[PDB]
Amino acid sequence: MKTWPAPTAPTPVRATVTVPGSKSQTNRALVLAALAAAQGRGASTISGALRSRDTELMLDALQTLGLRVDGVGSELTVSGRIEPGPGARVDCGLAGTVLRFVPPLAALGSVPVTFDGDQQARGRPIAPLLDALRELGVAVDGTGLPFRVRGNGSLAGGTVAIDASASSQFVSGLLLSAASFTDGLTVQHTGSSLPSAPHIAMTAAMLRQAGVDIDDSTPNRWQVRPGPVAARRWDIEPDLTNAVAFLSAAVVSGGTVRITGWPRVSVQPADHILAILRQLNAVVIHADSSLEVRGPTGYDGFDVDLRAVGELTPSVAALAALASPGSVSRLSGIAHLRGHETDRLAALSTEINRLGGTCRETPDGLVITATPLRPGIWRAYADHRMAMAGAIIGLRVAGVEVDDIAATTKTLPEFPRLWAEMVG
Ligand SMILES: C[C@](O[C@@H]1CC(C(=O)O)=C[C@@H](OP(=O)(O)O)[C@H]1O)(OP(=O)(O)O)C(=O)O
Repeated sequence: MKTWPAPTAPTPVRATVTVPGSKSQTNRALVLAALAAAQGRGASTISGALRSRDTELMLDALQTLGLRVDGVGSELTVSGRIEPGPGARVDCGLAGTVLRFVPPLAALGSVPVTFDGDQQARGRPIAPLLDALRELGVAVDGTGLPFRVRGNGSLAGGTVAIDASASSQFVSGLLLSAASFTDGLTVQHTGSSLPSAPHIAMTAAMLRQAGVDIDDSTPNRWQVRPGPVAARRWDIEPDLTNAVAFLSAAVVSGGTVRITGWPRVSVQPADHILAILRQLNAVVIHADSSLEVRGPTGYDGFDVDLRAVGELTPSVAALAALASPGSVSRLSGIAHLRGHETDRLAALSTEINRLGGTCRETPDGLVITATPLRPGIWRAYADHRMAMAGAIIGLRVAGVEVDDIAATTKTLPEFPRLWAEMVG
C-alpha cells in the first residue's frame, strides 16, 4: 500500500468545510428504526445518514437479522422484521457500536446468530455485556469473539448490574433494546469511572424522541419501561468529532476554518468541544449556521480532562505536540482508551516519539512536551483517528506520511479529498 503525504501549511489555512453525518447518531437511529419495524410499526427513514464502513457494518448487521435497509446516498429506509435465517452471522468489523448494540436485538430472534469481527476487534472489551445478557434470560455461547446469541423470540428483561468502566456502549446497547423486553429493564453501573457520559446521554435523548420512557435521574442508574418504539424520520447532524480534525488546522496554522451546518443545540458534546478549543486561545464564533474558528498566532502547553470526550484524544495530542517549543501538556481521564480500536495511548506515544517528539504514557493519559519534530511514517493501526492525527501533524512538519489513510473510511471515506480541498 502506498503512503499518503500530509500536505504542509506554510501559511495560515483558510477554508469552509462540510463534514458528513455523525457516526454515533446514525448507528443509534438504525437500531431504533429496526426495533420499530420488528414491533410492527412500519418503515423509518434516516436523512443525512453517514455512509462509512461503520454504518455499513451496522446496516448489513440488521440485514443479517432479517431486516431490509435501502438507500443509495445519505437517505436510508429501514423496514421488515427480525427473523434470522439458518447460519446467520454478523460481521462486526472494528465497529464497537455493532459489537455492542446488536447482540441484544438478536435476542428477539428465535434462531441462532454468531458474532465475528476483524482479528484486531477480538482484543476489545465485550465479556461484561455478554454476562448481563445471560443474567437476563439469553443463552450466549462464548465470552468473546466469536460468540453466539441463541435467542428464543423474545426477552424478559428485569434488573441487571454491570461494570461498564471499560466502555459506555455496554450501557447504550442494553438501553437501546430495553423497550422490547417484557419487563423493560433497570441497569445499574457498579463502581466508578464511567467514561463518555455524553454518549449514554445521546442514547437517552434519542430513546425519548422515539417515545420511549427512560429514567436517568440517578447517576449510574437507568430505568426503561417496556413500550412502543416509534417509527419516525431521523435527521442526522454533522459529526462533531471529525469536525475537530479540520478545526485543528485553523488552530495550528493561525488560520480560519468554518464548518457548515453546525447545530446550535446538538445530541453531541458540542459544549465540551468548543471549550477545549478556547483553552488554546482560538476565537470561536457561531455564524451563518456555520461555526468559525480563528487560531491564535501561537499557543502554549495545556492540561485537559478528556474523560467525557475520549475520542478527541488523537487530535488533541497532535495539538499538544505542536505547541510552542518546550511546552508541557497533560491529557487525563482516558485509561479506557487502552481498549479502543487500537490501544490509543500506546500508539500515540509510539508515533509521536518516532517523529522525534516527547510523549509519555501515564496511568490515565499522556504527558507531551513540545519539541522539534522531523519527517517520518505515521502509522494508523487501522484506526481512522490515528490517521487524521497524522494529517494534523503534517500541516506543520514537512516529510510526514500516513501509512494507511484509507483507515479513515471507518467514519469519513472522503477525508483525503476534503482535506486536500481545505489546505488546497
Ligand atoms: C471509539 C469510537 O467512538 C465512541 C462512540 C460511542 C457511541 O456509543 O457511539 C461511545 C464511546 O465509546 P467508549 O465509551 O467505549 O469510549 C465513543 O468513544 O468508535 P467505536 O464505535 O468503534 O468504539 C470512535 O469514534 O473513536
